[PDB]
Amino acid sequence: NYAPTPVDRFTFGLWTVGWQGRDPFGDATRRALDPVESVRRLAELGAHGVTFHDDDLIPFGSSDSEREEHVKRFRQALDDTGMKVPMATTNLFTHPVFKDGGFTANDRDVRRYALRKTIRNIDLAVELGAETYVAWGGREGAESGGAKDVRDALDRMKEAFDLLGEYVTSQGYDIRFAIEPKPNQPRGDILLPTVGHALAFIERLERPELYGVNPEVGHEQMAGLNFPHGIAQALWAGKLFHIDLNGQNGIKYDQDLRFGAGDLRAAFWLVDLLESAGYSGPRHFDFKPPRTEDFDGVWASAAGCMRNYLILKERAAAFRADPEVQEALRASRLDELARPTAADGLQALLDDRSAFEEFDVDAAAARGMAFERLDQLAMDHLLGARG
Amino acid sequence: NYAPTPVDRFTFGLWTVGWQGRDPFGDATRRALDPVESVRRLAELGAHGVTFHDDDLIPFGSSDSEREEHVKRFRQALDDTGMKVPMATTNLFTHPVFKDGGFTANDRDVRRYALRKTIRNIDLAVELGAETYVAWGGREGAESGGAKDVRDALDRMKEAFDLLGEYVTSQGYDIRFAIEPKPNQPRGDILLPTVGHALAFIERLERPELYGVNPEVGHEQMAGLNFPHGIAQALWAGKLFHIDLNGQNGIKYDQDLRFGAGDLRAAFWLVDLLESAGYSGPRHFDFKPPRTEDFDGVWASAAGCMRNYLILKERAAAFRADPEVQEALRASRLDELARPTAADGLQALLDDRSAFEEFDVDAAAARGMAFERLDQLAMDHLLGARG
Amino acid sequence: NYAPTPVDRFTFGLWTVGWQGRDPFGDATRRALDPVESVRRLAELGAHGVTFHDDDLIPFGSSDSEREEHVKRFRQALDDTGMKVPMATTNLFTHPVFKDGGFTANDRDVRRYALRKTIRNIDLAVELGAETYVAWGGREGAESGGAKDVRDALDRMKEAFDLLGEYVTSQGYDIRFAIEPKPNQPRGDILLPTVGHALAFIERLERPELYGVNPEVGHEQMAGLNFPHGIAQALWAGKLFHIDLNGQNGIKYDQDLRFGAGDLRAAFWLVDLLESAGYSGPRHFDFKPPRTEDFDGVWASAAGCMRNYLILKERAAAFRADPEVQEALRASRLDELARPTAADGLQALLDDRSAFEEFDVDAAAARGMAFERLDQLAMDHLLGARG
Amino acid sequence: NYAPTPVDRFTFGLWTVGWQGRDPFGDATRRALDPVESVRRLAELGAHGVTFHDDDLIPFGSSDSEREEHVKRFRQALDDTGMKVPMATTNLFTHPVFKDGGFTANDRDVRRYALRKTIRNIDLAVELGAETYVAWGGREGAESGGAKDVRDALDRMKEAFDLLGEYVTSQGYDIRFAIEPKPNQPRGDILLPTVGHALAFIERLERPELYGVNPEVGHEQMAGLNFPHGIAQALWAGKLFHIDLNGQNGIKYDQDLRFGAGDLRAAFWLVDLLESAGYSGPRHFDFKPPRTEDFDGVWASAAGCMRNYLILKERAAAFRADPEVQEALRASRLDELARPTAADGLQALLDDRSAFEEFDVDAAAARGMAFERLDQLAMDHLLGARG
Ligand SMILES: [Mg+2]
Ligand SMILES: [Mg+2]
Ligand SMILES: [Mg+2]
Ligand SMILES: [Mg+2]
Ligand SMILES: [Mn+2]
Ligand SMILES: [Mn+2]
Ligand SMILES: [Mn+2]
Ligand SMILES: [Mn+2]
Ligand SMILES: [Mn+2]
Ligand SMILES: [Mn+2]
Ligand SMILES: [Mn+2]
Ligand SMILES: [Mn+2]
Ligand code: NA
Ligand code: NA
Ligand code: NA
Ligand code: NA
Ligand code: NA
Ligand code: NA
Ligand code: NA
Ligand code: NA
Repeated sequence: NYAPTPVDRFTFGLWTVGWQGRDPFGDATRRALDPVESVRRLAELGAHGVTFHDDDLIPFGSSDSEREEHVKRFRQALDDTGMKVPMATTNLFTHPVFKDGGFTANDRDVRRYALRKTIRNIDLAVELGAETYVAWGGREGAESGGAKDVRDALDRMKEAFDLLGEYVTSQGYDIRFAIEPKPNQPRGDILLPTVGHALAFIERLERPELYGVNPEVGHEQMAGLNFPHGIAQALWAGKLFHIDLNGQNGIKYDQDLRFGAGDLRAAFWLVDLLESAGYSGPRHFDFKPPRTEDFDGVWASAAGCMRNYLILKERAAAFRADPEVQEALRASRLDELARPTAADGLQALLDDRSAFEEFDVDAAAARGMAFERLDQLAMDHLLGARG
Repeated sequence: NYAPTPVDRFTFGLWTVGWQGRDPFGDATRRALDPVESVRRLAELGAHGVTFHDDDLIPFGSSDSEREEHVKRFRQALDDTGMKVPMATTNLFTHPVFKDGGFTANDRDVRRYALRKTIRNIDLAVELGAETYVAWGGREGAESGGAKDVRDALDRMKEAFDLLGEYVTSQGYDIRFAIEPKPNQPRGDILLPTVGHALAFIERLERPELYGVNPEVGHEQMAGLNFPHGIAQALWAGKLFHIDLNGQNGIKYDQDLRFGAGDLRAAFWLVDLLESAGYSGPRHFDFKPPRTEDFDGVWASAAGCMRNYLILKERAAAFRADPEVQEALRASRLDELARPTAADGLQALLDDRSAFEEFDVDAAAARGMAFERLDQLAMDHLLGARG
Repeated sequence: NYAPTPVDRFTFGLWTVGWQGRDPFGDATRRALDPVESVRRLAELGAHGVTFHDDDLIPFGSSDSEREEHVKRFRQALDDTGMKVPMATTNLFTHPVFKDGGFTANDRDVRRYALRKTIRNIDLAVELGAETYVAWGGREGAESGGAKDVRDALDRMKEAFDLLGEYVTSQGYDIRFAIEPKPNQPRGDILLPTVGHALAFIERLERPELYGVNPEVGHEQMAGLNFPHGIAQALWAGKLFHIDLNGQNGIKYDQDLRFGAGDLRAAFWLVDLLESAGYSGPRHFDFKPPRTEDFDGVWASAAGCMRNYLILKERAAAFRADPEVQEALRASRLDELARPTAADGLQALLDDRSAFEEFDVDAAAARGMAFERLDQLAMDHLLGARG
Repeated sequence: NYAPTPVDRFTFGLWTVGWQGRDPFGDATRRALDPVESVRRLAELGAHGVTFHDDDLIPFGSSDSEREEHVKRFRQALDDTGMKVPMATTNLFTHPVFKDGGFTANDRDVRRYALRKTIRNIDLAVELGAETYVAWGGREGAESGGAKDVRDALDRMKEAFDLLGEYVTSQGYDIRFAIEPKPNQPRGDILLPTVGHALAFIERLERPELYGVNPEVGHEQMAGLNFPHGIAQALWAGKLFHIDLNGQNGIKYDQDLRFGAGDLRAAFWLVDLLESAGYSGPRHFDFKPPRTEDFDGVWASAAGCMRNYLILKERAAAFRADPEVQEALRASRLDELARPTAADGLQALLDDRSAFEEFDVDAAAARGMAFERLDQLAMDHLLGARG
């Protein structure tokens, strides 16, 4: 039961199942995986595709001949399995040169290098068929207040993204960018810390249509925010170009638990929203099998990501299709929420005594919302305990 | 020392010093204050002005004659003291009718009433000379996932703000709106939970120039965010129309401590930013003297808000003016951060071997940022411990 | 399905279903309930009993004749329904006199009054058959560092609890005390902020056997802690005298959501632990139907507390009884965790080359824990998705 | 000004200034330091001593001859500088063998090895003159609920600490143990997550007098707790055997900022408490110079730890010595808090009409606490802004 299919579009970063287990306090617990191995094993589990940072696929500093051979082997694995590459990204965070940032490093020479490193990988992403190019600016930020003038850093961040937009336009590429917010870690505070901040920033770019967000479940939860609500705002803005699925237990370091772990009810409401809205992008997992696990546990954890999505999809669909739930939604006036407040227009509203002088505030206030019964129907559906 | 002056533009809500001390677990500890008393006492402390919700100035449900008398007495107090009213707002949160929201209540009749209540108070705000009209949507949100379709709620929130913009335009008013984010409390999650989300929303309004943000120190800190960074993004966007100053100890219920309490170093960096950027708006305190205090403690707490701002202003100015700090800022390349990455343009960057093939990444990575010495100069300046 | 029974021992505070909906920003949305009404309605839902603060049952300041009549009516309702009263507590937080504390108020006269108020209610609790007397010191703490010397406050807190222990011993009562930790709210920081701090404090009382903890799900989660882990430590110490069940979404104000809401997987692991350990005390709900609800929603929310406990009990029992789970627990070495490390004794351990010189650390490190497969079996059992 | 002296007893872990800068997302930015270098540089800054994990001083897996040479070189550096070694600890977290724990690993063979590794290093600590042996169980815990039975793990943790106590007793050593709590990171939840939980656990050991706590500023703040309050409880219990000083910005990953950074006012109240209580132990810094820094920044950051302690010591002493503050403390009844509630005894309290029938609750409730004026005097003293 709960078998992944190609139409599910489940994807995984090479760096997810390939995470060797090094953490702030501990050495690696697993050997490095050849990307070819990961492609073949993920395909066997029913995944649709993989994603990569440049330096996951091509060791940093590789010669041109080494780069060609790494890509050739990877493409053979994709061809052997039918796996796709819908998204790629740049590693602008691991190498010491990026310790104060890539696009917003105080040193101008580093900013220029970061752009050139990204541009090289955009070309490769396009060659591999990627539709989306993610940017997670994990080193953009500060540990102290004097170190980073945020207005100047935002100017540099806009300049960088504008140059990348000019680049893809000039090459006729169809790829689009997706900015991944995170509030902190590894910097004390990261620039563009939430979906909202990233959405706002995009509106000030020269070609805003080329940019959207890549929100990650656990990152919004590191600020204690409601991830489904943030996804709703991104969908409302037309900017949900990609998504990173995982689990997180609240306000901690970025745990990258398998999807469904962490906040299970938020996972339910997320799946309900994505499916109801008809989100058509990859269901991408940015997760880490815990370092306690051997490779059998790696593949079990990856399989669990997909399984949990599919269970939640079933339960959310059953919730929405249940005539008792539909009745409860009407009892709670969800239908009214979807109607305009004043399609009659401002003057009619100003002239409407039923909206002021003749509005019975105490009668209105007496009406219960019936939200608790609705939420218990949702719980019963999630748990398969209807009756 | 540290005496407030009119040019400081310190303002206070009537509901701040007037808070009677009722909390989720406790009854009021102080009697209600007449707004006239608060105006006169705040003026004696050196405040510039006050702000109000409709229902702070005019008891809810007042007749027209009662409304006139309350406003007349208030205006006499303002005239007697020289106090100004730069901002006003609507209470769309206390009355039970607003239990599921004002502008985004599921019930359409409530949404219409909320708009009419706001419009009536915009007229009064203009009559009192207010330049800014704040909206804190404290009841907009949910405790459960099925209760609120966030895309529909954002449609209703946009409709409401668009109608208000049409209203002020039609009346020829110069007032502008400032949306106040908060992540949670009193709703389990509040819509537009951070500065970023509010900035993004504004960009989708029909007349975006009429709307900005009113960020509150403690509200961003309830999501664990860096308040100075968020203010920098608002300034970068041209949207810092007003600000609420207070203190908060991290991720808790909204404490509304006096300004300078809570995160003292964030208060320092905030003042540094506001002064450096030339922010010209009110320095408004949205705070609550703790319920442990009698009225002498109320006025001490209000005086402390202003005193702490002025101490921090002095220390931040001394930091920025110190030639040793200026040298440290250059050592940390803050000057380079402010220079364009690639004013030479995209093609020149692509052709520049110094940005890629000839970039010595290991030499760059070896350069220290010297951020710790800079931050210790900042600490020494804050504490008055230079030497 | 999932029908409560008397052996379930589900109990509710009068103040839970009786919460009128006043919050930091909003007036009451529901009328006050007569305790008699609550007893009868809860009995109809299958509850076992209720609990009370003194001032929930007897209005503060009541005369002796008024007190007798309130108790008489309540006892008739208990007799009419078969409902029990297993626990009672004192309100040492609502009245303004307690603004700086009860037992740890700086004012000595207030500390003495708090003790006398508690002692009067202990007598009533015993008359009603209560086995446990809870103390939640919600006003014990501070908003500022100079206001409360914590060593002195702990001396006063110990003195108070020691006097109460002397009192019950002198009267021959069998009741025992349960201290309820909370980290903050309504004070900026509350003394004894977690289960651990309360357990440690108890060990320093004169008669430690008379005192245990009353942990509350949401309170430990307000510090981001693992509630099942804290309950395990309380059980390990022999100190889980009572428990408060509810839901919470992380690090926020105390939400008091119905049990099962908030962190659903933590609710699952809690029920698993309580049932596995054979906890025999009340399953008490300290929750608040949201103020959006009318009385039908109040009773739906209360019913949901019990329903969710019973669903989780079923799923946890099925998890533990599943031979595949039992095999997975052995694969993960949970059996070894339960065996002594060195029952052979210290000298044998020191002499055992297999523990040092001949321990193959790399072979040990290569063994996977298989925790992810175990956790996915747990997820499948919780969701009723085995297959 | 603010020059460290030997009587200040400032100490640093080898792993602090020696941190190479590897984080969850980034490679090392600094070369490894020879411990001899660190001893000499710290001595030049005015430090009193260093501390070490076994594997900081002796590379893991060293032969006996290699171990002797590493210790000999280290001791020469200590002799050359006058530096002391007051504390040592075991690394039971870096090596992959410890991925599920040391003392509470599910695998019994790992638990036995962890004990033998610790015992070997206790012998070395004693040879170097250490008075305290710290244990930070960073791998004790879980990412999932089924992986770790916490009651069984606490049994194993008690068994381990009891064996270590038997060991030191049998060898006649004067060293004592200090358990270092942390709530999470690197495990999803860590056992003994706070000062309170560790204090409670110690009370159940066979020889409780041999064990205390080593609280760390940032670790308690990762649960949003008040670090000065927790230190007060440890002092009240007689269990503050050692302390780790650093800075933290709230509920995040463990930042290990220099002391004084992070929550500056909590640092002030901590120093006030340690000095007022006469804490006589090391002022030990467990911090990490940010990876942005070169070695000059490492030493600047270490110097800043000591400087900030000394500034705060001066300001706290001036606060306590100021006759205006002493008057404010009396106005706030801090003197009464330190007096017994009922030295007259229980029967006298029960017979005292002034404690109940004749207690004027409304007159008591009207008295203000004057805490805001007291706290503003504290702020003025911290900032050197008295006047
Ligand atoms: Mg619709
Ligand atoms: Mg500039
Ligand atoms: Mg057992
Ligand atoms: Mg004393
Ligand atoms: Mn992540
Ligand atoms: Mn991601
Ligand atoms: Mn606030
Ligand atoms: Mn505000
Ligand atoms: Mn609670
Ligand atoms: Mn409770
Ligand atoms: Mn730490
Ligand atoms: Mn430490
Ligand atoms: Na700039
Ligand atoms: Na979209
Ligand atoms: Na709509
Ligand atoms: Na602006
Ligand atoms: Na005392
Ligand atoms: Na127990
Ligand atoms: Na055991
Ligand atoms: Na001590």
